[PDB]
Amino acid sequence: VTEFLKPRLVDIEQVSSTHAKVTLEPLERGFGHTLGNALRRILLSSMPGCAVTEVEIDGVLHEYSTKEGVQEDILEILLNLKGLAVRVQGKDEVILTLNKSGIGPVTAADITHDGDVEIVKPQHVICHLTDENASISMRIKVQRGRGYVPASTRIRPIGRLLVDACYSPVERIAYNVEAARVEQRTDLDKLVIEMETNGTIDPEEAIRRAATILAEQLEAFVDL
Amino acid sequence: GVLKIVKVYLAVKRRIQPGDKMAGRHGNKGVISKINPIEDMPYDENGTP
Amino acid sequence: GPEEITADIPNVGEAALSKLDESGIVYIGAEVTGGDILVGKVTPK
Repeated sequence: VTEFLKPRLVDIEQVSSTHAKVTLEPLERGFGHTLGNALRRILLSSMPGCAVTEVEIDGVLHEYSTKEGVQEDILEILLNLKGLAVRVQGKDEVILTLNKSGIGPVTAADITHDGDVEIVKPQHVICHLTDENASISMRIKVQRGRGYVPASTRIRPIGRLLVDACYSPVERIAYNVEAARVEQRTDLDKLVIEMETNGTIDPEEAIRRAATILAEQLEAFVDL
Repeated sequence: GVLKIVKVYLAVKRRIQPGDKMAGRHGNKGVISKINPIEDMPYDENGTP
Repeated sequence: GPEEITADIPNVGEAALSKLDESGIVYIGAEVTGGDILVGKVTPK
């Protein structure tokens, strides 16, 4: 009485490459819904992402034009590039480069990656070159951000193309509560959090991040 | 009277705002009113909001 | 007399003029905003 069992992270079931599960246990009565809702909101709210921001293709001036040899519009390329997935280790901003020639699709793997920038979906398609002597070169800009940022609201040459930023790994978060199997007690809860991210984040790291975020935010109320 | 004429073409992307008018096919029109963040949206037990 | 589309116009900072070319016509692909200048035209006076 007047004491509450502190939950502990018991297990992380990496059920798939992206789909993952986590278990917290034990949990005093009624706290399951509280913590689950809080963590769901936090995770869906704020997480550091590394979405792409700018593009610079060799032989184009504006996104509304076309390029010979490639069978898709520049807008299509930009749209597809927007859904890219990647992680960066040390720096908060990097410039990737893509060069390609010959006929065929252009996966993400065709990037001249460095040892710090790691693609998560190498097979992600970009565009289909339809002529052997038709090449494309481009410079991609990757920044580290949070949440959403439309290109309209930020802050040079006529070759830079700007996309919209969606720095968020997570896509769907669900959870359940259920009775535990403690040595001897009833109405003791156990929380299971199911998550499905785009694959560029460690679930445990995400949970610790959200928890520290919430605690740091909450610490204002005490000692008014 | 006119010595020469120059024409220029601007391209814009209207995205969306509260106030726009979208509608279903059964004469059930309406005016969009607000853009809630996803976290406030109702969600099923399966996790899809 | 008539008027022309010369790139030079009075009482205007170079900032607005930065986007026009030597002729007095904006470059293709420029990203203009509200209240800009597209073609410089003069008051014959």
